[PDB]
Amino acid sequence: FVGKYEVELKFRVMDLTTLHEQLVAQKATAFTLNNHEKDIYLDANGQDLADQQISMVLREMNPSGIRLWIVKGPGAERCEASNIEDVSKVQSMLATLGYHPAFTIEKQRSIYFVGKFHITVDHLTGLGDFAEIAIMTDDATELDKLKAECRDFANTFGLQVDQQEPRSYRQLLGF
Amino acid sequence: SEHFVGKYEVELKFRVMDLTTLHEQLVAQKATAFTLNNHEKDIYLDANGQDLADQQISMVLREMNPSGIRLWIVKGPGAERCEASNIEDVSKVQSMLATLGYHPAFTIEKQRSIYFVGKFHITVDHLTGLGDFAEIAIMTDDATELDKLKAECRDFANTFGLQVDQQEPRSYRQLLGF
Repeated sequence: FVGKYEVELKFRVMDLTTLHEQLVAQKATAFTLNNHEKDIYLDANGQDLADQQISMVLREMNPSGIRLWIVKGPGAERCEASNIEDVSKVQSMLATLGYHPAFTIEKQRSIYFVGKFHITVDHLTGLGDFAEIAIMTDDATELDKLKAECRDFANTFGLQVDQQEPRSYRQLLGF
Repeated sequence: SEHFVGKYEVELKFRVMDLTTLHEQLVAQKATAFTLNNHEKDIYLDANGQDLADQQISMVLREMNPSGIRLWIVKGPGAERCEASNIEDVSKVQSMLATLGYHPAFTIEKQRSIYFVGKFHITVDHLTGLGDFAEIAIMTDDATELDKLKAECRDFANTFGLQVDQQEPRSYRQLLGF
């Protein structure tokens, strides 16, 4: 986290033993490990933000205790977040503005770093094991170049186009 | 600097032209000077033709210097409703709010001092056009005790020499015409 823009590639994980072998070998640093994460998705009037390709999430990470208010979009390559003190409080603030819980997504999540690359290891119940590879930038001009780098890095990680999942978590759940 | 908050804020505002009793009372009760003489910049955000204002809602990004207090505030609808959150990065939250449709509508600047006597927040304000004001407020998570907390505020105000004579119930935005 530090960058308005990002490219991300998301992948199904068939084998977590080999993933964790790449993480040791790449000398990734562990940010957070096996957190329970709860994402409250919020929207006005059924679908006001959904319709502009924006998602707004109130996210809590347990046991790390990270609390984030996140605006994703418009589209796939835009995302900004703020660290918040109190999820219940920001929720009520946004409710006053007319944003109400649309649905929730829960997951288990670990976050690793390899230089500028974030590796996120996800497990959802209704779906399975995922990895997400992402780089962020504040430079709008570099975004197109980050696409090639993110692809090259993922391949290095043994996570190739054949195992790619281009559907978001909210799409995979019909939300 | 972090400020600790609530859901409702019961508040009485007064125009003041000397602060003798108020100063004497702060000293006598050994008031906590939370921060004194801060420059405070309030960026009021709104959508479209003033959609928030049209709901009796104000939404503010507040910075205070030198304390470095940074707050995201939703005021209303109306009267006693007020919720606030410490934020780390004003430009970030401003950028996120813009993606939602909220954009700066106007700014209000003030000099502000903040004191605590127990649950009472004492605020002393100077605004360029308007003059000097003092507010006594209490916050609460209890909607049912509002009028009782009004009487408590009134009693306190009077002990501080702030008389009903001087009361200014209009908000700063209302006094400026914004």
